[PDB]
Amino acid sequence: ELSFGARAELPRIHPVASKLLRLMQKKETNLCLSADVSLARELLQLADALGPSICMLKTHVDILNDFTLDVMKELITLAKCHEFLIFEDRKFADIGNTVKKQYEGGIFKIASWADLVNAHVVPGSGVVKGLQEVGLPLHRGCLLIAEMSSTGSLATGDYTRAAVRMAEEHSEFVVGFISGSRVSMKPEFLHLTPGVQLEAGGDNLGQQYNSPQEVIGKRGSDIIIVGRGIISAADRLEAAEMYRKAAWEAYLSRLG
Amino acid sequence: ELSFGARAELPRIHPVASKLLRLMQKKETNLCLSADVSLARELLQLADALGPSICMLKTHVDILNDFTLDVMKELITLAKCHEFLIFEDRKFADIGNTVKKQYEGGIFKIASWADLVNAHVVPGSGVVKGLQEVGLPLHRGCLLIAEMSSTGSLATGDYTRAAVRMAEEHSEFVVGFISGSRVSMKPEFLHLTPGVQLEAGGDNLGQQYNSPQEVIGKRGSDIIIVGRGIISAADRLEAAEMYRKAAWEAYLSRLG
Ligand SMILES: O=C(O)c1cc(=O)[nH]c(=O)n1[C@@H]1O[C@H](COP(=O)(O)O)[C@@H](O)[C@H]1O
Ligand SMILES: O=C(O)c1cc(=O)[nH]c(=O)n1[C@@H]1O[C@H](COP(=O)(O)O)[C@@H](O)[C@H]1O
Repeated sequence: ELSFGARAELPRIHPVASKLLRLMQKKETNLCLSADVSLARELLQLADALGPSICMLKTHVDILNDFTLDVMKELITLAKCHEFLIFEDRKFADIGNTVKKQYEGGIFKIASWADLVNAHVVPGSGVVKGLQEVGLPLHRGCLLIAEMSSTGSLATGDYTRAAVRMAEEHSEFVVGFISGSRVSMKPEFLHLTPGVQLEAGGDNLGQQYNSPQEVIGKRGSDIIIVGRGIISAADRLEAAEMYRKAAWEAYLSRLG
Repeated sequence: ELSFGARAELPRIHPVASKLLRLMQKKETNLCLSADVSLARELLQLADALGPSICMLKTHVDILNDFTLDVMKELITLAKCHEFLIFEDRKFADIGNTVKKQYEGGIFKIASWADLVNAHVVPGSGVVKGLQEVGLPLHRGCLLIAEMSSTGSLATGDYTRAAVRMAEEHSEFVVGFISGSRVSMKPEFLHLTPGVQLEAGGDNLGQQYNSPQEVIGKRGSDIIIVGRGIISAADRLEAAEMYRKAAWEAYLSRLG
């Protein structure tokens, strides 16, 4: 098993994965903030204050009541200043011809500002081929959704294996997974795990939580994605630091 | 087998399904236009000219370069005038807590103008529960994606059966399917089938085509969804009429 810093140098590493792994090692963070807010001002204030604590800020641009491309410009300024990637959690899941347009165009122009996006594998590999036609020229990366945190998820068994094959066959663009665990044995791929809180529980709409120690330490994932565990806390900076320290020590203890 | 007009009166019919089935029978159309354009002016000119020929206009609001809520007000005026449903093909596919916000809020406010949306079933039934908490109060309907037209689709076998169960267990909100065929034996549910052209072929990104006669007549679906077969034609009105007559006759001939 290699450190994040050594994985950043692997022969087959994608440039976006390398950039991420280098700043994870530099900053001692494997925390992705899920910035699940409706106000641009709150998004930017969280990005600025928590930027030093995170390797990545995950957006849902389509829930931002006051989205503009200028808001995204300000988010990029903060991402460059504090050194984190921007991940738009759009979950592309249509035919290749459609997702190419959804990624490049419309009002969001996601590819213009998102380092990373993700896709469901259920439509077959055309979803990746469509995205990669926009994303490769724009030097972007993609994550494939191999496992899901929600109750009744059908992303199990052969489905998860199909996601890993699709990633490993599109390594020029696919840099890793949304998963609950290590699903690829190839260290070039990132594993990002949502459904994370320090305490046991869930929500009223099928979300299930596991701890940073469980998903990084026992299940072998790389990065925790945390929304409400941070966003609903009074002091979001201290909450981010709690999650960062938990995920980082779980990673170190797996390394030995 | 019942006519569209008789299905509109079934005891367990959803009001949105009933409205659709009545206008299908009245207008002799089971064609859904896939309005896959980037200009509001082209969207509205297609909606006005093709409105009489269609039961439904399917949008991808996120590929419109000049989206505003006032464009959607103008589309509703045309939908009311010509009598067709608006279906936003958003393919919700996240945890319930997230999709509720993606459906109601952000820039698009999809639930405010879309009669129908659709969802992938891969996250489990929380995706439907989250949507239905916005959609039920707003008297909307939802389609579940049981089968997909694209090469390598994983929406087969047990996955398709899971989509049908999830629909039949959420009948207060789910009114049917995106599918390639009849997948439910319950006549209250609508089957809408994309991947339709008169000629054999596909696209360069995994789209596969079947004819209206195949999907309505042999495979037992209700509605054809047609994009490029109409949109790329010179005379989009005549193309819509050719698809409408094909789908309608295939429906009549299965009815006997
Ligand atoms: O792609 C994701 O990040 C995602 C996948 C998944 O399996 N589960 C999951 O919860 N998510 C997202 O991660 C975040 C979870 O947030 P919290 O439950 O508030 O921590 C939400 O924004 C979800 O949309
Ligand atoms: O949900 C859909 O309508 C959809 C599902 C599917 O399995 N296949 C599919 O092609 N679609 C959509 O239907 C349209 C097909 O357009 P054409 O290939 O141009 O006729 C596109 O807008 C797709 O996003």
